[PDB]
Order: sequence, then C-alpha cells, then structure tokens
Amino acid sequence: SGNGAQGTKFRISLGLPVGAIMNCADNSGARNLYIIAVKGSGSRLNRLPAASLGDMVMATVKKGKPELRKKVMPAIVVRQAKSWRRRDGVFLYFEDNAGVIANPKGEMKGSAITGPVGKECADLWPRVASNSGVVV
Amino acid sequence: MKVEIDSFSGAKIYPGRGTLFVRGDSKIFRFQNSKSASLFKQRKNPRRIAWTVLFRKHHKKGITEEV
Amino acid sequence: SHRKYEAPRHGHLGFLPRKRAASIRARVKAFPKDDRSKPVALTSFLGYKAGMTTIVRDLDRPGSKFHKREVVEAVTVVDTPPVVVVGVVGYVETPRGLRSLTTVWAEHLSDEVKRRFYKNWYKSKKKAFTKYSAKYAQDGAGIERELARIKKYASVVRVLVHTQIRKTPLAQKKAHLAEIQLNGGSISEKVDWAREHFEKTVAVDSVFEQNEMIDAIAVTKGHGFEGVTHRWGTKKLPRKTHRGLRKVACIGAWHPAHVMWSVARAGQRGYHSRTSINHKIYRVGKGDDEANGATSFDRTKKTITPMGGFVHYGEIKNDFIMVKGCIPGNRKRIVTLRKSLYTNTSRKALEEVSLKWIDTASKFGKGRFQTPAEKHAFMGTLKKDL
RNA sequence: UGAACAGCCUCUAGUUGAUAGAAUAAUGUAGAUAAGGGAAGUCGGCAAAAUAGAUCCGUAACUUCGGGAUAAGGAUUGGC
RNA sequence: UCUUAAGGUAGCCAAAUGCCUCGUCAUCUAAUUAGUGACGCGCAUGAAUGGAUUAACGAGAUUCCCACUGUCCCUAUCUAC
RNA sequence: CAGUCAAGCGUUCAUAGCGACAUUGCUUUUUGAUUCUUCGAUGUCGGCUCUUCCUAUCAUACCGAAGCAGAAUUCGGUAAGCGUUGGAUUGUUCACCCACUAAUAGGGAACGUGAGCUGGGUUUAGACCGUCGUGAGACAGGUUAGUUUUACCCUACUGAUGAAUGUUACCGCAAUAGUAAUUGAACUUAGUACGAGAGGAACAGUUCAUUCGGAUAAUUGGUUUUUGCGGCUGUCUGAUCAGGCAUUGCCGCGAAGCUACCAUCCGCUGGAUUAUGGCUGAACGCCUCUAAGUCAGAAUCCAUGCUAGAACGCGGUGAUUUC
Ligand SMILES: [Mg+2]
Ligand SMILES: [Mg+2]
Ligand SMILES: [Mg+2]
Ligand SMILES: [Mg+2]
Ligand SMILES: [Mg+2]
Ligand SMILES: [Mg+2]
Ligand SMILES: [Mg+2]
Ligand SMILES: [Mg+2]
Ligand SMILES: [Mg+2]
Ligand SMILES: [Mg+2]
Ligand SMILES: [Mg+2]
Ligand SMILES: [Mg+2]
Ligand SMILES: [Mg+2]
Ligand SMILES: [Mg+2]
Ligand SMILES: [Mg+2]
Ligand SMILES: [Mg+2]
Ligand SMILES: [Mg+2]
Ligand SMILES: [Mg+2]
Ligand SMILES: [Mg+2]
Ligand SMILES: [Mg+2]
Ligand SMILES: [Mg+2]
Ligand SMILES: [Mg+2]
Ligand SMILES: [Mg+2]
Ligand SMILES: [Mg+2]
Ligand SMILES: [Mg+2]
Ligand SMILES: [Mg+2]
Repeated sequence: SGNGAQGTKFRISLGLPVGAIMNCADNSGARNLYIIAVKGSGSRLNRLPAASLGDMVMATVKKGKPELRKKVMPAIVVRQAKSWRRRDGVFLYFEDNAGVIANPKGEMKGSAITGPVGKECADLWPRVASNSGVVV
Repeated sequence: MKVEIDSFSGAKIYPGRGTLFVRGDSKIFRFQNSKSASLFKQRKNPRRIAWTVLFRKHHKKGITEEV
Repeated sequence: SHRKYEAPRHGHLGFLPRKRAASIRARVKAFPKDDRSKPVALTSFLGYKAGMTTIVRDLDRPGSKFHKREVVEAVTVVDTPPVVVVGVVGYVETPRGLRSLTTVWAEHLSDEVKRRFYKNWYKSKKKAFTKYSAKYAQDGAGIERELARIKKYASVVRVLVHTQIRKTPLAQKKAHLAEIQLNGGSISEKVDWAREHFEKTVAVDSVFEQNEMIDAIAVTKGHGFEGVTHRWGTKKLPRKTHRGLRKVACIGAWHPAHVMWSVARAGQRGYHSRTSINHKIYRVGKGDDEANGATSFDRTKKTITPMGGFVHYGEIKNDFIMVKGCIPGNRKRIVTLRKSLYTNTSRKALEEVSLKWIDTASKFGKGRFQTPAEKHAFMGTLKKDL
C-alpha cells in the first residue's frame, strides 16, 4: 500500500515474509520476485516484515531478462497461497504466490495478467484491476 | 445468504464452513471440511469413494426420485 | 551497559498479581452511575456460559466496504433463567468508605438458595432462617422497622438475588447469590420495589434490551502452574541452550541485588477475575418459545440449542442472552452481565442489528446439518429407519 | 524375510533380574509432528530434514587414460 | 653513481606468508572487512629451508548454488522416564 | 556536552541562524594519571534473552521564534508516557551499505547480565607460514584444531497452604500497592486556503491499519496414545475369523482438549496542571499575563475504570451441640 493505495483494505493473514520468492504474473519478462521489504509494515524486535495479498512490496528479480536483474523495484502481490478469512466468512487461498511489477505510483510495468487475481488486490489498485483477466 | 454445494462430496456448505480453493486455471473448488480437501489433494476420484454423492448417484443408491 | 535494541514489554503490569481469584464468582467492583430520574430497575444480571456459535447478519455501516453486504461473526450464548429477589441491604457512606448497616431478608427461602449456607447439606437439620422466619408471622414488628431504618439512611440500596440453578442442565444443585445495586430514584421507592419483589422472580428482558451495549464479568479459565514462555509470551531461547530453553535468560542485573517485581516468572496462569467491556447484545432469547434460532429470514422452528446439545453444557430450555464477541470464562461457569458505565455513541454502539440465520449445526465436530428433519431429507432413509 | 552370521519375528535353551505405589504442574532428558515462507537464525546450515535397495535409460569438465561415476538427471517396483 | 660474496633468475602472491589494508579493478549480492579472477617497488614470496602445477583421495580449512527442512518469522501440541 | 563578550558572515542587519580572538563551566558512555581494595582466585570481549532507570528529546502530544506566503525546513520550551527495525560483510564493540518506518536518539545498572546460553575472538598445551635469533625460541604478525563444573542452603522474586482473633457460613467495604494503550495511512475537507506560476495544506468527520495487552475456540489451520476407523509389510498363532510382536511397525482420515495476528473479540472519560497564550491591574498617575487576584491549556499528574484485598483493617447477616 501507500502512494497508489486507492482506498483501504481489511486485515488479511500475512503469508509472505521477506526472503520469499513468488512467481511473476505479468508479461514484463520476469520469472520470479524476491521480497526484500513491505511498504507500510511496522517495526518489532526480530519480527520479519511480511507481505499479504495486495500489499506493495520492495522486490527484486532473480530470473528474467538481464535488464530486470540487479536492481530493486516495487511490486504488488496478486496471489497468496495462504488461507485468509474474508469478512463474508470464507477462507480462501490460491495454489501459489504471485505478484506483478509496478512503479511507486502503482502503474504496472507489464501489460497482461496470467491466472486469477484476488478481489482484495484488484479493488485496491485500479491499474492491476484493469489488466486482470479473472478476479476472485 | 446462499448455501454452497461441495465440489468434491456434494455436501451442503453453510456460511463460514469449509475452505475455498482457486486453482491456477481460475476454476474454484469448495471443500466442506479438511477431509474432502485432503482427499482431493491426493487426486482421488470422487466416483471411487463410497460416500460421495457422485458415487451414490452413479451406483443408483437412494435414486428413487426420478421414475 | 544499555539494552542493545529496544522492545516493548511482555504482559501487562496493571493486571498483577496473576494469582487465583478469591471465589469462583467474579465480583462487580463498580456500578453504573445512579440517576434519580428513571424508574427503579436492576443494573446487572446473573447467567451461565453455555457456548459459542456462528451468526449471519447484514452489516449496516455507511462508508465501509461491506456496507449493506453480508458478514459472518462469532457470538457466545449465556443461559439466563430468571433470578429470585431474596433480601435487600442498605449502604451508608462513611469517611472510611461505604458500609452496610442492615440486611432484611425475605420470609421464605427456596431449598436451592439456602444450600449456599451449608458446606454439608446432606447431613444437616436444614435450620436456615428458621428463627428469622419467626421474625415474621407478626405484621411488621421486626421487619418494617428495619425497612424504615434503611429508608432513613443508606443512600445506596443493593438487592440480594440468587440464581435458579435447578433450571439449568448443570448438576451443581447449589444456587449463586449476589448483590445488584438499584439505580432508580428516591431510595424509599428503591426499598419499596425490593420489598414488593421479595419471593418474586425477575426476567432478563426487564433489564437488558436488543442492541444494548453491555459488559461481562467472570473468572477466566484456569490452567494451573505455567511456564514463563506461555505465561508472558517471552521469546524462546535458541535450540542449543543448556539447562532448558523455555525460560528467561536474565532475570535482573547485579544492582539492585534483588529480583525486580516486573520480571516475568513462572506461576499459575488463568482463573483470574476479569472485567470485559463493550460487548453488544444480539438476541434476547425466551425459553418459553420454540424457534428461538429462527430469524425473520430463516423461519424454521428450531431452538438455539445445536444438534446433540451444546458441548459440555446441554440445552437452553431457559431464557438466554447471546452477545457478540467472546466473554471471559469457560462453559458451565457463572457469569455476571452488567450495564455499560457510560453513554457510548461511537456509530457502532448505536448500530441496529437484525439477524439472518443461526448456526445450529452440531458443535461436536464438522457438523453438516442443522435439523434432524434436514438430515433425514439429505441422507434419505437408513437401515435404522423402517 | 532378505544379497547377507544386516535390521524384524519365531523354534531348542535360558531369563522375566534392575525399590514400588498414586497422579499427569513447570523446567527438563529421550522420541516426534507442524499451516505460509525456506537459512531471513547463526561466527558457521550446528542440529534436524531431504536422498537411499534393485532393474532399465542417461552420465560433463578434467585426467597420471587407470578414473571421475552410484557423476549429474530420469522412469519402473504390489497381488493374481 | 656507491656498494656486496652474490645482489631474488625461473616462477608465485593482499596466498595459511602484505603492516598501510576493509589495497585497486572485475565478478559474485539489493547491500559483502567474506569468495573468486586479475595488478604487484612483495613491511617481510621464491626454488630439495624445495618453487609452480596437479588427476584421484580427505570425519582437513573457506565461498556460492539446487533440493531439504521449526535454524528462524513464532511459536503450538503429543508420548515415555 | 553547555555557557558569557561580540570583530565579522548573513543583499542592508552582531545576536533568524551562525560566529573568530578570549574566557567560565558541566559529565564520567572515551582515553589517560595513581595504585586505595582484591593475587589461600569477585570467571575479562562480543553476541543472544530480559527488566528498570537517566535525559544532553530521534519521533509522537502542546507551544514559542525565523532570512516561517504555502509546502518543506531550522532554532527553542514543557516534556522519558509511548516507540525506536529487518538484513549483506566482520568474532567484533566500532564501521559501511541495502530497505522499510513517525523514528530507526544517546547512555547506566561491577565497561548490567557465563551455577542464564554460545564459544566466533582473546588467552595453555598440537601444528603451519613470514620477519628476527647461530640455537633453544620471540612476534597486540597471520592461520587451523582445542573438556564451559555444583544450587537440595539463606534471602529476593513468582506462585501456593496456613495457627491464633467464641465456632462456622454467606454477602460486602476499601487502606494500600500496581495500572495502558500506542502510532500511521486512505477518503472528504480541497486542487481549496496561500502562491505570479511552479506547487500546495490544516481543523471537524469516515474506513482501516502498525506496535502492545487481556481473553476466547463458533469457523480455519496445527497437534494424535481416542492407539477411533481403514489400509499395507515381515513374522507367529495349522488354514479362516480374529489377533501378538516390530520400544506408538508404517501410511490416510481423525473427534475432544490444548492451541495460532496461522484464528476471533475487546481495550473508558473527568478534574487539576507544565510550556505557552490571555483578563483586570498596580508597582512606576503612563505601560504591563503578576506582584495580590485570575481565564484556557501537553501523550503530564491525580482521579473514573481495571487488578490483589492488610494473611495482627473493618461491617452486615444465618445458625450456633444436651445422658
Ligand atoms: Mg536478532
Ligand atoms: Mg482439524
Ligand atoms: Mg547488556
Ligand atoms: Mg536504548
Ligand atoms: Mg495468547
Ligand atoms: Mg552446550
Ligand atoms: Mg468442536
Ligand atoms: Mg532367499
Ligand atoms: Mg539374520
Ligand atoms: Mg536402579
Ligand atoms: Mg543477524
Ligand atoms: Mg621460506
Ligand atoms: Mg588496580
Ligand atoms: Mg588476584
Ligand atoms: Mg576467598
Ligand atoms: Mg562471583
Ligand atoms: Mg530537558
Ligand atoms: Mg562507566
Ligand atoms: Mg551470574
Ligand atoms: Mg596454542
Ligand atoms: Mg611442533
Ligand atoms: Mg634463520
Ligand atoms: Mg603475546
Ligand atoms: Mg491507588
Ligand atoms: Mg487440534
Ligand atoms: Mg490590559
């Protein structure tokens, strides 16, 4: 969340601590994302910053074109793979972690989205919602 | 509200019960409990498990509804 | 030297000592401020915690993402059979604190209430209030005089009432007796109310109302002797720690040459008296009514009791209070329900709540059905059936 | 059983010896399992986990030409 | 140009041998006093005081990668004594 | 680390902010000087865990001043209540980077803390190299391997019983001790105030979120000796059924209990003040928040509330024994 955060999101269970690697869901040519920080996270002794669905993270690419390696960039998580409770009462989860590359304002670097996205993330970033195929 | 139908066992799912699973191909599978979900994770065929509604319908058990 | 990295405390220093409570019934240490304008009514009630359940209600909050959209919440159900008003006591204020000066009891007491006065009821003459009963049988000699004494003094009047334990599924057979302050007006009217209510019952719907913002007072679940790690939530020592790791490494510096009172240490956990505030009532149930769990949208004749009965408790044949959230204390424990101390608007304490559906599925496991009629409809006939 | 005086069960033979009873608090010693992440812990992957038999396929750099090599990496295994 | 008996040749190096030093450059990482590859006026490398390599071997020392996991985020539960 | 004077800097202008030449001070988180105590031994670095305290305040609260139009920023006051992180390299303290954050402030407690841990370093004995020494050997030169002992005693702390107060039981009071909540974002205000434009807020309200705390198990997840059901291997009971053994034989599911920001709920409002800004009004016929008097005001203090209930504090009430 942060600059591009249009609206507020209810709390959802954290499933992506720093050091986690997730798949790239866009067509920018990255294969995976390496988490190094989470925007808007608090501070505590020995508590690893953790990411959730729809949170903006500071991420790094380990596999992809060399133009994307060796440099940090913002990212937005689109699939969690850890069950979280929506306020309608349902627990839901995808089968894998996934994110996309975006600028600090939330404009996605890529142009298309592969696979479904979480409704919590789509409702919060309009640009991600625009390029998303299936939203749940 | 609307009461869900289990994707595996067909059992009725009331609000706040069970777990919902979205597969990478965007298809959604709702499991009423941990048992059905775990069996699904083992690639078990619902038609081979003796207590699922699909098995009972395919084996004509308690099928006195349609004449 | 100084602490290398700053970190918050573990636990709360304002909730000491973490010793066992004095009695199994928590005592209300403060009552709502008295306004001598409204009619005379109770400020609290006594009930028993039966269990928790799941509720479906349409949230109504302008601005939120789930505004006018459906949400699922968890609530606890408290059995509240009507209490019996037996005796009132007056309190006169003194420069050393409030003091009770006199107590006036009812002429007749039930069997279950006086069992509180005996540690061995089965071998006893059961001579409780027998000569006090002889204080009656003349018009008002010894009783009306004490009532007038209360009227002339005793700015604060409290009423002694006891639960009807015989109506609950519990097998305790011993009533719980407690005091409730009356917050009406004109203390003479207070004692008139009390005397008129001797040997009479009071139903919970006469005290609490739907959507009312109430409070819970009960003793929490005990857990016996407990290690420091779970008692206070401290960090566990690394794996290769000699002489145990579920501890605290340093319990104090060299000076002062004493163990500080603020250092987490092993001791009994739970069974403490706690006052939990701001818990909204959702339904005021009546035991003299089937379809207790039926809402304006469910419309199925089913009581609040799940299939097979509430776990470890039983049924809810009596009136019940079902409040949002969780209240301290486990099932089968006496709990005291209290009015809120202050007026809270908050635009959430003024929220109107109308339920949709009540989870009456069996809590003894992954319950699938809500009614044996529904179970029979779904499963069809079986070998047990004919 | 199995490649096998491996591990497991049994036959002949020999023991049933090691202070006991009652409960199941904390911390322990020994044994384990843990959702999501996967060394971010730590001086240091310490400890633990993962692989494992046999059959078939496939097997690099380098080399003293002998090795490397079970390299790596795959597939199969029951009962009738 | 002074001087030794001769004045470090072949080789090799911030190496287990380099104070300055966390040397400079490149790579490795988001970030590296680590590692590796180079440079060498090298306090104070160097030739059976053996120099340089070296397949194979190592309960030898160090770095990274894949799989793996309660090492950790962040703790929880179970059994025996 | 902080003052005093003020030649100058600052478009003018000592003091918005700095400030030379001088001079007065404070601290003991540096390093020195000394050797007062300890050599019939007080277990030395560092890291980990944990509590409390100091303020010379990094942020949060409220204000004052500016070379404060706004935004941003700087100086200062009351202020220690609350918080001050995750990592790469190094044994490091220290340092440097990456990144988040409102912020990544400085220190003490025998340079806190080894019968709390670890042993990476230093700092025994083995060994290698370089320089030095003829040699044994030396090197705050480098490298590698190298046993971390005892608490049952007293006190302290945490919990736990308990005689005597005619007996016993029930309901209470509250002296005293403790105390807690914290911070951010988004929308709206508003592209408004302000500004030539560039840019560009705040007050009130709403939805949430960070850190912390107390509970609880309706749901989800974990846990399996329910050895509850089923399956599978080897062997034994002639075969079948059903079973024993393999230190719980192994695998799947698995109720109950316990449990998780891996789950849900909840976390109050009054007064008095600090800094500061004001009123009337002298001193001082004028003037002034001050002298007498007095108004408002901070995350401050005391209260409301919450926790224990003096085991030598107290009250009300029931019953109070017959060879
Ligand atoms: Mg740490
Ligand atoms: Mg379960
Ligand atoms: Mg320390
Ligand atoms: Mg500090
Ligand atoms: Mg807890
Ligand atoms: Mg050890
Ligand atoms: Mg249950
Ligand atoms: Mg054979
Ligand atoms: Mg054998
Ligand atoms: Mg013995
Ligand atoms: Mg670290
Ligand atoms: Mg030599
Ligand atoms: Mg000395
Ligand atoms: Mg000495
Ligand atoms: Mg001595
Ligand atoms: Mg000592
Ligand atoms: Mg100060
Ligand atoms: Mg000192
Ligand atoms: Mg010590
Ligand atoms: Mg040595
Ligand atoms: Mg030697
Ligand atoms: Mg020599
Ligand atoms: Mg020396
Ligand atoms: Mg007090
Ligand atoms: Mg469980
Ligand atoms: Mg004036």
